[PDB]
Amino acid sequence: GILGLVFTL
Amino acid sequence: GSHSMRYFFTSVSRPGRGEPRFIAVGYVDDTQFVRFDSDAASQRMEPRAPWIEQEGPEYWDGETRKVKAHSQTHRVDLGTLRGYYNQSEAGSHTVQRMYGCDVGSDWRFLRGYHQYAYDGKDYIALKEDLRSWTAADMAAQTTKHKWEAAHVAEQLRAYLEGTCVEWLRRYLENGKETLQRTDAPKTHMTHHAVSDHEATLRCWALSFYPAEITLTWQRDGEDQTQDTELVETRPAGDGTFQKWVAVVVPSGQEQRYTCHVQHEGLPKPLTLRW
Amino acid sequence: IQRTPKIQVYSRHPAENGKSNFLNCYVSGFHPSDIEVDLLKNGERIEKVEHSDLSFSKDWSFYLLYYTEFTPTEKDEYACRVNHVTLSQPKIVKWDRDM
Repeated sequence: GILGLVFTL
Repeated sequence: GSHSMRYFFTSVSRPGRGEPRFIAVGYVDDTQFVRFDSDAASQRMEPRAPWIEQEGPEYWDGETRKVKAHSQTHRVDLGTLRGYYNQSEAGSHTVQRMYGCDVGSDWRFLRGYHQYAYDGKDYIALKEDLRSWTAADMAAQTTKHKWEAAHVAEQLRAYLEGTCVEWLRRYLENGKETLQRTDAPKTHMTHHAVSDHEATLRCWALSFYPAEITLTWQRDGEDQTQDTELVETRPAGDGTFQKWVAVVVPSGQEQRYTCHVQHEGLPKPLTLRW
Repeated sequence: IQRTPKIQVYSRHPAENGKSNFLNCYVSGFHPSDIEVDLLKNGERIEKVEHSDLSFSKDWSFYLLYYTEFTPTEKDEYACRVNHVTLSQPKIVKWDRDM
């Protein structure tokens, strides 16, 4: 299962 | 027997028209289990191993929603990076992300990772402690300051040490019949006469799983590297791996040479002779 | 950055003339990801070729596996044709049952 929280660079 | 779960993401900008080409792949050890391709018709996270098809609609909806947010993050990152590097809108660029966790023989947390590349070069990576960042350049240093201020490392550490490990343990159980099985290499030796005085001995390892393996040549019980050729481990296409190692020998001296095979599937290393 | 692809052409199963098998073309160590891969039968492009999902190694370089069903024979010559930005002309690697 993938990460639920993505952050932009 | 150690295990890992890793996800690989690639986004390639398409100058001239539309959103980037986004490809996401998920692995448990050397087995791909999921995929998302933006160019595909479904627009769903898709199954790539039988044992993940056991997951219900809630799993697939959840993975699809998350993977689409990963695609949008990368689309925004490509725009941001273009600005940080002062590049034109004319060229196509690439962002790559890889993250995941390793468990040891006890299936407990061993290592976590979260790294990023721009145009095939390191950009930013979470350090081994999962607390700090390695920013390769000044553009990456700006991302590092932003992520420290927003406590990104702490939220990542929670997934990497926690959630990631729980999914891996679940996948290892559900896919036990293949994931927990080791396929020992099927070995043999071939002989090729180059001339009347020179021969090539080739040592083959076929149908093995995991991909990790060591093939070495010895001459009279001593390691030989001179006059040897070793191909990169390659996929057979049925989920197993292949590799070979060759040695050039004087014709008639083939018996001094032995090939040595090390693999997780072999209790004791194997020795082959012509 | 621009990394040229490494290429291997080989069968999925031990090659036996007259027996059904799979011809593979493994492309690795390349950057950027855009690449043209064709499998050839007697210098002619094979129509129904599938490939694995784009993935990459620790050093960020890409890898892909292209494959199709085939029946090796004595007469038939098999090969893989690769084109990539790093290459001036398409690179042809012939299938050798021994290599």
